[PDB]
Amino acid sequence: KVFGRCELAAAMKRHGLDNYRGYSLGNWVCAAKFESNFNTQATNRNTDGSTDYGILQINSRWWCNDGRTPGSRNLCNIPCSALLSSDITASVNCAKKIVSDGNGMNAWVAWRNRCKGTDVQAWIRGCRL
Ligand SMILES: [Cl-]
Ligand code: NA
Repeated sequence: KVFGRCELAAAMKRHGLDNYRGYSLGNWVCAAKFESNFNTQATNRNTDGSTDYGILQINSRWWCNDGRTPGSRNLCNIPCSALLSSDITASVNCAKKIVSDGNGMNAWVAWRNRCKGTDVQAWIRGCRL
């Protein structure tokens, strides 16, 4: 599913992302835009053999099981395919675990390079929230 910007904002807000660990809604929408272009079905393979999955591009090295990342962990306790669903619940739940792990949203490379220190509120502007 390819989300609308406001549609996703509303979805994330409902799932308890707004201000989660201090990160305003705009940060999550920004991260999603640049990680996956709001596409739940986005996948990207990394040099190390791991794969990133879904709207927030969560990585199979630590967070989910895809059966093909030797010596990886499954800290979210889910198959990586569950991160590709039209229902963002699994991705949200897992992102909450990642952002609580000490490094905040810095775990998302696109957030750090393209959202951090920017006017992220702009990503939810005009939305009925
Ligand atoms: Cl933080
Ligand atoms: Na894994």
